[PDB]
Amino acid sequence: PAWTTFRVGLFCGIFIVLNITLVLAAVFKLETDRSIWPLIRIYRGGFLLIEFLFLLGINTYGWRQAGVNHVLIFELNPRSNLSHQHLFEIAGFLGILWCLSLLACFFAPISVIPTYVYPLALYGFMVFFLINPTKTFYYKSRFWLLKLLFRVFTAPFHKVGFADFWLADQLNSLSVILMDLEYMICFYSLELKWDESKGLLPNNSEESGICHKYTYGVRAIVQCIPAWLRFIQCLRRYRDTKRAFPHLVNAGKYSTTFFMVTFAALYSTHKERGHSDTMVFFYLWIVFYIISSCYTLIWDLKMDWGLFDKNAGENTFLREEIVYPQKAYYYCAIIEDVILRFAWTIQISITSTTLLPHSGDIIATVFAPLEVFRRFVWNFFRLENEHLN
Amino acid sequence: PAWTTFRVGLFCGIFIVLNITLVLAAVFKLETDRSIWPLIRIYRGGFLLIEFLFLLGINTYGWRQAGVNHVLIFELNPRSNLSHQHLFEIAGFLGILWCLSLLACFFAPISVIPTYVYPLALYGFMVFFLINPTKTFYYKSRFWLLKLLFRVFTAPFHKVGFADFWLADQLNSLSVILMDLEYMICFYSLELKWDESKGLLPNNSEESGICHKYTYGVRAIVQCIPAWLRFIQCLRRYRDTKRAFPHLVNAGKYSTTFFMVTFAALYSTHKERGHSDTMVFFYLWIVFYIISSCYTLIWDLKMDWGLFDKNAGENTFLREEIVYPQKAYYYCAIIEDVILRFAWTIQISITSTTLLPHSGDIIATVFAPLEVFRRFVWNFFRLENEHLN
Repeated sequence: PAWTTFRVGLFCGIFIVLNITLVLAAVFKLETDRSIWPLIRIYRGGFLLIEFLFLLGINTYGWRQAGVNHVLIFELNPRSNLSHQHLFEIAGFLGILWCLSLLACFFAPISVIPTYVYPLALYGFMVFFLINPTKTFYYKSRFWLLKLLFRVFTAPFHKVGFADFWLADQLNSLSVILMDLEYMICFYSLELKWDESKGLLPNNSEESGICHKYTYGVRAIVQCIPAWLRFIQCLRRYRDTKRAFPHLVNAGKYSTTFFMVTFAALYSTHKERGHSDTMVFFYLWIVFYIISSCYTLIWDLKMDWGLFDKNAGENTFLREEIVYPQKAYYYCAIIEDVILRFAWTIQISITSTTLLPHSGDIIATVFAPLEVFRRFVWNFFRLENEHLN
Repeated sequence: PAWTTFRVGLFCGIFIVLNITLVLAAVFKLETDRSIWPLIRIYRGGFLLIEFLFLLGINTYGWRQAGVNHVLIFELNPRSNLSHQHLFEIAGFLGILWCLSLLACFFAPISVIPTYVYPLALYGFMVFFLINPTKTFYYKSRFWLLKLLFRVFTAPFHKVGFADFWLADQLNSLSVILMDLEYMICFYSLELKWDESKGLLPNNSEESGICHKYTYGVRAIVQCIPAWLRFIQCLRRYRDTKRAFPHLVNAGKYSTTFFMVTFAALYSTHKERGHSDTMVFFYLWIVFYIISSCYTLIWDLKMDWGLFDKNAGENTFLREEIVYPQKAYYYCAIIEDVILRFAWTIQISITSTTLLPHSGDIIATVFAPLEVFRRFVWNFFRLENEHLN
């Protein structure tokens, strides 16, 4: 309707000006010697979610105006569905909270409320928005999201539909949200002593932010818990359907991530700690890593997209399939996937094992909004196939 | 359409955040000893226009959803008219320029561009938006506005329709725009010497901002030029129609303003300058002023609104007329007109003759966005009558 589109504009406009204010405050009110990297590592876990939901608004727009008819296969109410403006304005509104909380971290108010609470105000109000019991703030759709999350986070005993699989593949590109929540727990165990001045943005002494209980231990577990839940979900689909080719090949592309991060974590804890003879010892686990990324890339480009098949494919479109529901321009980007799958797998190796600590908050902070854009491309070119198949 | 409503939201959101930034910069980046009053007296002539156009968006909304059918009597194309969102987003966009220019006056950029140009950038880009020759930025409607302004500012030889009269009555509440343009000419003749530091916001020495050529002279002419053009326009309607009661009574309510400001200006220049014996000498010209304001108020409440007539009026609505097109709530406010007509006439006496120089930039700056709201109420309760009569 007109009010929802007006709220889309209102939240996008407030988001644009507060983003410009964020850039201007980061440039002309830069910190003297305090580390900005804990602030980036906490607020990245909100920025990626908001960018995911804004790109999901573009995703629902693309499915709406291409004959995808996503309400048939998501198992939704076709009379009362969620249009793309509703996702746009939810993404905008959460962006307003994110920008206001980060401006509160920059421009600190009076000394009664220190600067550390504002990230908890951000994430707590996002959760309180999510589990609002009976209010009108998306009662129908968000409780479907909560039941979906309950069925996804408990992978056994629940038969997977499509929306279960779809959002379990959405956690595959939003693993950094769980990483940043775990880092927020680690940082607030590090700096619960308030001093009433700076909870966030500590001094140039990092106070051992890389040291914790079970170094490269449970951090890899919080890393791999989306890949693990999607692996067990695909195994439950194997227990139900008992069809080999769409399942065990699909289970392999997350078992590869489960192996790769674990082997890179043992590399990371056997490089700094213990015998540092691993110059050729884990050189095989970068060729295995290359195979484990090309495996997911070929799976991403051949069967969930169906994107080039010489078996009953149209001759003049080697790029695309036999029949395509997207229009002629905005082509089926194999390039934006062949680069950003590599970017995602470099990043997922970097921001968990901390191979490069000097670049662990720049490479990850650049490549994670690019891997969200890769997942944005994935949504178009997977639901051009699920409607067809 | 959806894109225009999205732009309404976008411009309203950017306007809201830049307004909050304006308040925060005026509070926490307050001037030490520099006078803020030239800055207020220049930017009030943009703020009143933008508030007028935003309230005109609410006006077209009110005429659209009450059966007014304003396209019949404005002599417009009913297939291609201007909806209320278009006025909302034009008002929003000009608000974006106004807030950006005033933030440029607060947060000054580098020394190549001084702070004085930004008001000329504001008003020059507003004019360049207005007289855009062939671009798509409202080609159809704004050239109708330009031909309307050419027919209004040249009152003889042009037969008045309704839109001519309507916008000539819109200059009756936007006289402060002409005052602030004249003050901008006076201030830039005062401070054309740049010094590359502060064109706007001079030091506590005002450098004789009340002294000019023909003190209380041509300033009263620029004051009374909307009332004068509406007076001659009503006289041309008397030359055409030759009907006495809707015309000479209508001519009287602007001849009263033409007399009142002139007599108050001679009071102002015979109080500070010359013999200051006018303690009872012009005391009759505040009772005459009271009669000259009640004359316009009774004209505003009896015949252009028709708002209470015991001759063939409905019995249970003493507040309203026999048949009313607005719905039951949001009543026909005689109170918001009986107060704000007085507020407008206090203000129009203050900001031209400068009776109270210490309150000449606070009383005027408060009461002029209230007189624009009075004109906003006038638009509803005049076009509830012109459709009926």
